[PDB]
Amino acid sequence: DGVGNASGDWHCDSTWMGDRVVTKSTRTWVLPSYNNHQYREIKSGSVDGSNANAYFGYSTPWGYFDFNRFHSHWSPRDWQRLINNYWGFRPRSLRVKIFNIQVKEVTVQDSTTTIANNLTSTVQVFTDDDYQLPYVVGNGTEGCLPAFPPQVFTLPQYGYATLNRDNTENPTERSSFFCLEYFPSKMLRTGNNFEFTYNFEEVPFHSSFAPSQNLFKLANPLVDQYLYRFVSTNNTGGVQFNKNLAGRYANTYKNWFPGPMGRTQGWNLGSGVNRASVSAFATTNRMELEGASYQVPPQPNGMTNNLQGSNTYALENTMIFNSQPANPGTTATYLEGNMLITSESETQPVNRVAYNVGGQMATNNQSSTTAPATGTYNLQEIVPGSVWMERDVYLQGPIWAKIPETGAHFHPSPAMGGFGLKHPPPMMLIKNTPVPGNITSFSDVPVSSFITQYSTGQVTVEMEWELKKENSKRWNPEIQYTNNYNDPQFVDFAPDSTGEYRTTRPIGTRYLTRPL
Amino acid sequence: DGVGNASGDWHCDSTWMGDRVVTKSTRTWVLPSYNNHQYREIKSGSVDGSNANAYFGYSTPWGYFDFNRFHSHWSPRDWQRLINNYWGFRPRSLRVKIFNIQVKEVTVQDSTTTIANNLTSTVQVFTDDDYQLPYVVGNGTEGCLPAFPPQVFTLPQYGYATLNRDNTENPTERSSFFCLEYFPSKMLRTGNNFEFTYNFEEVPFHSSFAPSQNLFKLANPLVDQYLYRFVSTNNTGGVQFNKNLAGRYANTYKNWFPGPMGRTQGWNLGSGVNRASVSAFATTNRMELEGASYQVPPQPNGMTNNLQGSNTYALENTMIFNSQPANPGTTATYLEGNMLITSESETQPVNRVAYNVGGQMATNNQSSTTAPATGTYNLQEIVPGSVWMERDVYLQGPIWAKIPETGAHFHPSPAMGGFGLKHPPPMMLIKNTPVPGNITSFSDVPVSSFITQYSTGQVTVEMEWELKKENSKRWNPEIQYTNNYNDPQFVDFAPDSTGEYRTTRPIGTRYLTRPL
Amino acid sequence: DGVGNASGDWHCDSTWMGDRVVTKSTRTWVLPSYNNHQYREIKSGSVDGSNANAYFGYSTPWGYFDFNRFHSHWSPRDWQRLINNYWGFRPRSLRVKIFNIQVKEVTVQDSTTTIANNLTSTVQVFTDDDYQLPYVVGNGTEGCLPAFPPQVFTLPQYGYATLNRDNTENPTERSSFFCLEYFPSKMLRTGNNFEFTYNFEEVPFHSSFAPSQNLFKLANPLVDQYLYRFVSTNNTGGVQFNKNLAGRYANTYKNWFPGPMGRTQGWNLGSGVNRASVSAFATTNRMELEGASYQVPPQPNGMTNNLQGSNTYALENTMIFNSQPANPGTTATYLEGNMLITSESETQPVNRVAYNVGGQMATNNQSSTTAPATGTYNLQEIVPGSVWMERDVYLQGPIWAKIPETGAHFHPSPAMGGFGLKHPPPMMLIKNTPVPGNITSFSDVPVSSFITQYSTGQVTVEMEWELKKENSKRWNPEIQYTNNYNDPQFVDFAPDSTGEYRTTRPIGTRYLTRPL
Repeated sequence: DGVGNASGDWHCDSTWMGDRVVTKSTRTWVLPSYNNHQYREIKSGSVDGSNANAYFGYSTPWGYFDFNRFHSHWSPRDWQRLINNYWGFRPRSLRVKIFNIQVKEVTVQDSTTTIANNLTSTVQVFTDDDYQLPYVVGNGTEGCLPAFPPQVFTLPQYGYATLNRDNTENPTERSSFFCLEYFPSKMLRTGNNFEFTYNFEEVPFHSSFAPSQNLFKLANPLVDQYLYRFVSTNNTGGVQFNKNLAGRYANTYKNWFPGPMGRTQGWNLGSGVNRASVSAFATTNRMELEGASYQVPPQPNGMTNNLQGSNTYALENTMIFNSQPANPGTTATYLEGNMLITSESETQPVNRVAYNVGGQMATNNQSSTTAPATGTYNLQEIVPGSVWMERDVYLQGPIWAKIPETGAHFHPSPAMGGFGLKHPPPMMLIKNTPVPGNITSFSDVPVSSFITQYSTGQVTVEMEWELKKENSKRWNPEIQYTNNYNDPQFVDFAPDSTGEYRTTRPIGTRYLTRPL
Repeated sequence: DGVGNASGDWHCDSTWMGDRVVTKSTRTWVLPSYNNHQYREIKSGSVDGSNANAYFGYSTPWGYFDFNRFHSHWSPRDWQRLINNYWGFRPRSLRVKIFNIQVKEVTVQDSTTTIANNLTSTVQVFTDDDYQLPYVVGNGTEGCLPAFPPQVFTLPQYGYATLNRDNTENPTERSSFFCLEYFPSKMLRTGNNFEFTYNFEEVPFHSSFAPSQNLFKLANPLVDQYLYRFVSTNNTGGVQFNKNLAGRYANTYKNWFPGPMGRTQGWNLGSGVNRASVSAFATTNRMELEGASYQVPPQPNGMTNNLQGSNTYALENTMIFNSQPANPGTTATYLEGNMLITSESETQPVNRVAYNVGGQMATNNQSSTTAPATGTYNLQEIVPGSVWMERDVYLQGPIWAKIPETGAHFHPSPAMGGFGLKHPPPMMLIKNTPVPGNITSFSDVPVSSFITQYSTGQVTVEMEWELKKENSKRWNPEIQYTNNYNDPQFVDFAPDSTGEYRTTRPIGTRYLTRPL
Repeated sequence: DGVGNASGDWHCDSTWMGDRVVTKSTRTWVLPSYNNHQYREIKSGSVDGSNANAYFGYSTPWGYFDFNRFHSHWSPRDWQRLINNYWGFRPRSLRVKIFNIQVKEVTVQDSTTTIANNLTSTVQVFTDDDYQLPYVVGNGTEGCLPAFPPQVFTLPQYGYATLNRDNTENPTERSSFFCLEYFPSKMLRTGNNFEFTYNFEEVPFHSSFAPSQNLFKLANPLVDQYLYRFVSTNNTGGVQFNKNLAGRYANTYKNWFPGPMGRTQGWNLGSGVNRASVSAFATTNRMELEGASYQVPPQPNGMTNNLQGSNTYALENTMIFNSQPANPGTTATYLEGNMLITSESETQPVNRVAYNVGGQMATNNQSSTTAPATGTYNLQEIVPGSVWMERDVYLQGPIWAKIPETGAHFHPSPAMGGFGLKHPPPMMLIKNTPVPGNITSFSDVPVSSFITQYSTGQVTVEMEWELKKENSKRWNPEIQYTNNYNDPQFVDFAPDSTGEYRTTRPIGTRYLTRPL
């Protein structure tokens, strides 16, 4: 519309209406003119002693809007209301608006650097609706809408890795270059705005409850089974049997089995002792791909990284967040007191402990001359009649991930937790349209000098979430997430004396309980 | 209709119409009177040092029409048009016609053997629509419609193995005998024809594209993750963490995992060195069934048998064709220069290398007195969040396979590649109706002398295929299958000076690329 | 409309719809105020030892939009899709939009030079619909829309040569001066835009296929002709004849002849030896006009500048591009490794080799006392029953050329390749409207001082192309353009580490084959 007329209003709120909740989040963003308006082939050979760090790709002059983290939409109090009252939830729709665009021109005349807004300049915006570009959004990276509403953020630069040759920095003939200008996009001057709507595909509810029963003890403890078990052989070798008694869950016949597991080194936190001076990398779990070895945190779903009351943690099977955002590219050493370390203990009644053996199988054929032998295993995958709980989601964790397009997959549930989608919210890309400097003579060579500038504006994201009601008959009170602190010096989830947002703990989702 | 009137015309063609393509193939066939009009119990004990070669079954006087190979329908040029332009395809319908039947009577009078056509003789034809007979068609056997249209072929004899006892040649009380005359069938004299139509069940498109991205490096290489990792313990044992940086794909948290794998010995081709004088059989991968050991080429889907640029091949995880048809029952030794050896390298960005370890797990519990230990594994099956590409299909490979009827299975994708069907094109059986010789006296004993004869005619198969369009935004050119030869002495996919059809290479399907 | 409202969006895309394809290209342009708002008579005498370099003309303060190069509309991948699947194509319509205009005023106050946009300034635009101005667009000059979308370009200055006297720098009484202000034009301020539509006249499809047969061997090689030939005279002089046999293509009677030819010196590239220290100019092909000698590359259509597999090139009958844009007016020496040298070998089955003799004629009257004599010719023009292929078009080559208006011409097919048009896309001219500086006193003398400024904006061009489908019955696979590189260090047709667009090869159009 015009220079002196706002193109949108500030919407931040949450509205609960029975079985649905609508969250609205608005934030102020800033967008730098990355790579000075050009694409740059980027790459890397081995780094830190691993050719898995090798890659070939491109960086683009584009930035993107990422809102794939629960805290970008949920305030702590709203998150508490959710996890303390519902058995599950799931996203249904999404609406995004970008408005109140302002383009500023920066000039360093004799070192006084003045910032003046350029009224006739534009930004370009488009969404990759058909997923024709590498989808970098569901990979746990930085640059999402901030958790605290007043915080202004910088949009991350869009870049991607394509195929690299023989674990080197070189491309292959199958490496692909994607040109973002080769998509239609809207051009906005200061009076214009941009809007976009989307609907999520049908996905299962996240399970925000914890088993109030152990998978191996579903049988009635007051009744014996009508099934018997082999317990030994007489002095001759004639097999003998005993009836499985009531309560003897060690022997009861079972219908269902725990989820798959892959042993993951257990470490001790707080008041726990560990092997000193160890360098983690060499003994970490790995998976080989294209002739290289990669660490695969947090490991496939199916296990619990820690037992309730225990201080042992299968750290590679854990989601570990920082209690605050850190500078980019830092190599500083962090200790437990600076980290938000999550625990999947709610799942222990059905998910196997990650730092223990999964079980044992028979390793030979017994005979009059050979005693039966057994052997433990450190990994077991999916078997029929298997059941397990997916990783929990957290206020500071990711919401969804794109299921890779290959034509085949099994149980597309994202390892980092959340919702696996075939058609996730599309990439929303934006960039500052280049404005050429004083060019006075012709040349068939592409212009190189550009007036330096950056853009800023607001962004609103509104999401509707469907809720699954709690229909429990438990008589005694349940566990609830509570604001429990002792002799506080500050309020958690609030700005400090300097205005920095403080969050001392990760908030999961499983407080309510349900029997199996 | 009549003796002097043709009962069908020659249809060989292909018609492309947007999202569909219709292929038509006609061929001349010849049918011998197998087993001289009788069923013969067939069997075998151990052979070549393996009781897995033992079997019990029957051979029948029937022949069958098999057209379960891509080249029976696709000409090389049409195959090239397909693989260079589409992201996938799948069969939709099938129509078969058998016509222009001619029955010839052979007589060896004093060794002059004259061939005269018997106008009053018939052939019988029927299709096993309800799958009540052993389905032998999707098992990589010979006798399919020839790839080159002018070639006349012999119909293979129908036979099957039922249950054999304790890996011997003896039957069991559960062994079943199937009598093909116990089905209704059409009888055709020289003026008659036979027609049949069929529709394929809904099946997924074959993926005829290659990942242009590595499964473990989907993250944006310009942005760090907001997740941290355990990297070591201080001189006391207090765990320490580091932020996962941009591009360090060796450490990035991952959402998805590669497909399942089972280590398969890697061998070298061409300019590669191998252990000399080895006898393959003993160290080949195996699976036990009913007290016996079987080789299971080409292994379950999920792996790549070779890396791009590498000359190493997990030969037991490879589809190996001959560059021409060989005589039946040959035991000649073949070298690489006579074989069409396929490579699944297009899948390397998501399928694990078959001749390498899959990865490593933790093998103990670390402690102040014990350093953490890890151990590699040679096989890992399906885990949640797993993704992979099925084996590719080839111009000379099979199209479909029947899913065994057992009431339980997982991801029915045929190991040899193609489409797994519950109700595949039915067996189309045909045989020469017996004509008794000069019988002059009665006997309650079944007649044994029969006028010797064989039949010949044409067969047409028409298939409609649905195509999935390529919707790519890749800027730079893609790889395409091309007729690239240097200083040729002959044209590949053409008859030679003697008329024999020459095919020097296997043509896969994955040339186009798509990001993940 | 207004200052803070965009007047157009970014459209870059391609849409294939059966027999048509629509390409859209948008680019950012910059326009200098050429000649400081005035016309300048320009001229030149002899230069480099040639009075053909003499000319008389004018330079104007106008710039023009040129999009007469295939790569301005086709991306490499789209070009590959075109040439690998169609037998021909042709342009049908064109739509152009100029928008998001920004006019900047430059001021050098004490050497700090500030750039500020002048909101009340205009640019003027008009198209020469009636072709009343010299048409400079179809002459292989620089300044066309860039091949790579993100590249910003400078608009070339409009100028033309009229008639010069006796190969000197002087005008003639017939020399004409054209004043561009003497045309109606639109004036646009920052909120305005300009649009224009055009339809191409009916033109033949470009032939994007290659003959799979030799023009002189169309006869059936298994059958003799019923025509005979004179082969000699007996010892007396009585003529003798022989029947033309099957396959003897050297003697067969022919119905059709190759295209016209004019011998062009052949040079060797790569591993080929050439006469050293030669200065090309003196022995180059020429044509005389108005008392002067001109080089006429790439020579009239009808010949092939090179044979398949041969390293010899009739360089003056070749289109030679640079693998990147070079500065204006450069006199640097370029070697083969920096050039994109094209080859017309696809046409060799019908176009005569340019560096060979065309053939030979009889040069005398034989007699009992004089043996028959023959003589080779170095040039032969059009004869009845002549057939040939026009020059191929290239991704980096021109699309069309204006047919000179003289009232007479033959086969208006542009030597540089492309489409010869009588009414081609009109010249689209634009310039910065002059803004006078501080003038304080009257004078009948035309104002000379002007506020210095330049303009910038976007330009979109959309073209619809009609396609001719490939209807081939060739059995074996065809040749296809493919992204085939060995051990690449960079991706061709992609920006390098510095962002510069790299194109290492010229892509022609003739990959598919058709018989004659």
